[PDB]
Amino acid sequence: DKLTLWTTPDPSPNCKIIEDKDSKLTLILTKCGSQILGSVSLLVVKGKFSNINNTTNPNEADKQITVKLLFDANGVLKQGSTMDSSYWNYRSDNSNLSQPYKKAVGFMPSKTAYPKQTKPTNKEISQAKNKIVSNVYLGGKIDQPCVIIISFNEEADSDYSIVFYFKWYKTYENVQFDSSSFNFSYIAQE
Amino acid sequence: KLTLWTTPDPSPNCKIIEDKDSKLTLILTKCGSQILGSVSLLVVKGKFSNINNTTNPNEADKQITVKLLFDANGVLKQGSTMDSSYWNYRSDNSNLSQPYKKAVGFMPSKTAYPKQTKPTNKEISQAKNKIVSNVYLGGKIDQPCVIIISFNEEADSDYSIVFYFKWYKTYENVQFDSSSFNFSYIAQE
Amino acid sequence: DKLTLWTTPDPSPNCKIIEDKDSKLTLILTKCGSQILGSVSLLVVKGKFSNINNTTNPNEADKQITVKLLFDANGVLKQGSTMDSSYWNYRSDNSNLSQPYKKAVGFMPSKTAYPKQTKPTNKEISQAKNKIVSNVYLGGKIDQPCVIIISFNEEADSDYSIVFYFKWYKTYENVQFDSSSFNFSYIAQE
Repeated sequence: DKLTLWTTPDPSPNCKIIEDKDSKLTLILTKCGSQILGSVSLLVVKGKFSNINNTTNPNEADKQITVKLLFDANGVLKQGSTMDSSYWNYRSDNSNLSQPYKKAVGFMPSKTAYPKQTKPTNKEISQAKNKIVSNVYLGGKIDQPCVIIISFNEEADSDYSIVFYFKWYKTYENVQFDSSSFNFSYIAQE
Repeated sequence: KLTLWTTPDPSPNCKIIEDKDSKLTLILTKCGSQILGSVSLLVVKGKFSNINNTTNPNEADKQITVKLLFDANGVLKQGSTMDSSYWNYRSDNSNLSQPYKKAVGFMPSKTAYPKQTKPTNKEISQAKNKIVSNVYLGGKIDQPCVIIISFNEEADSDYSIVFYFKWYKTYENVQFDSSSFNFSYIAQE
Repeated sequence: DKLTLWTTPDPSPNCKIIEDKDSKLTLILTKCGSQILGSVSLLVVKGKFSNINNTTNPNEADKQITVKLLFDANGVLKQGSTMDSSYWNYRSDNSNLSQPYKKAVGFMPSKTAYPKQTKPTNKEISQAKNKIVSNVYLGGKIDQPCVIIISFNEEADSDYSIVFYFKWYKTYENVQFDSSSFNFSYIAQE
């Protein structure tokens, strides 16, 4: 079938913000022909970001988290991605031999919608179209906003990329990084 | 693919304060492992049909909760805010007057959105079963209202979808009429 | 195949805000049965909005953009739409400009979800449900917000319409109108 590429709904820790498996990234990608429908949430279970305190840790580095998914020409997740390979595969509809996927180019962000940028800016080429910008809410609390920026194909060192950038502006005291669910879509490569 | 909905223009089908005082337009479409949803709420009778927070300034006068409660078969339970008058599958090639096993495919996943026990465990998310954003009353940018959609957090039901609307501004003669809000969630199967 | 109607993912200039072909609208509409899944972004490549300066150009008309898509009873784009029809077509295995489509009623916003309003507004009839109201971010920068209002079927002289209204409040100084990607959905006519 191959219409869902995901972490499953409840992965074990599968993401390295600071240390291996310090966080759980839940990511579902569903193919609806020419668009991928996504939903992402991030829970930090260990380390400074599992109990944010920006009085104790007041630097810019203490107020953001970047999760990078890097893919090769076959749409396979590359080593060096923030998310590890423990939970990343097609949803199975039958229980016959389980193998890592070899091809998911149909799940990749379009290279023509979201080309790689060169650093001489030109007014003819968008700098925004490959970004989705909004807020998520830590603990699902309205008074704990966190900006999310999802960027497509902006990593120079991979064929495709999906990057989730989380940055908060408020000084949080003893707040676990735990983002409310964020729904999004993008144009598929094929 | 398959759609469970109120239709696009239900008659009043919701009880905020009194029977059929409001119209909830709710469309759920199954797309693989996800449900794609859109919701809007119009209050046609009662205090919330003409919000006036000078006359009604209490906290209870500045929020609306719409609860959809479902049983183990994905059937809408009577105590839901929305009544069963407009809640059925979109007419296909074939017709059918009841939902049951097919309804569980529209329910929010219990694995994605598990119930929480006593004092919460820091290894289990509190946030992932919530979508938090803004809608705009009358579709007017200067009339924001927070929306929080919560999945499966109602203790006495197998599944739930709850739409919480809460505003901070003091609205004067503003009908509760929310701009359309799009969302998605992980399906039970 | 007839599940995606789009601008192509990388359109040449296709929009007249002020002058012919001053802007590139990227718009993808994908049919998922009863709902259309959309994503929109707008880059202005010529004219004042290609380098917004609201100190130089301080008036209300200098702080908003309207893109109108007007459709006939067949779902075909009408003359007087902001966008050109040449590259507005179904996605197929043919990636080149081709014969215009004849019918796309299945992509049109529902007349029952989004009826035209009669002059006496009525508390029984929603004024909001045919609108999606949010923010997009110029250049993908959280400090450059822009309101977006998408309105369905509100243009009096057309069978269907999708209108994208962009309006900003900040005094931008030398900021290209370049909107971050905005994801939305609406109820299909059939």
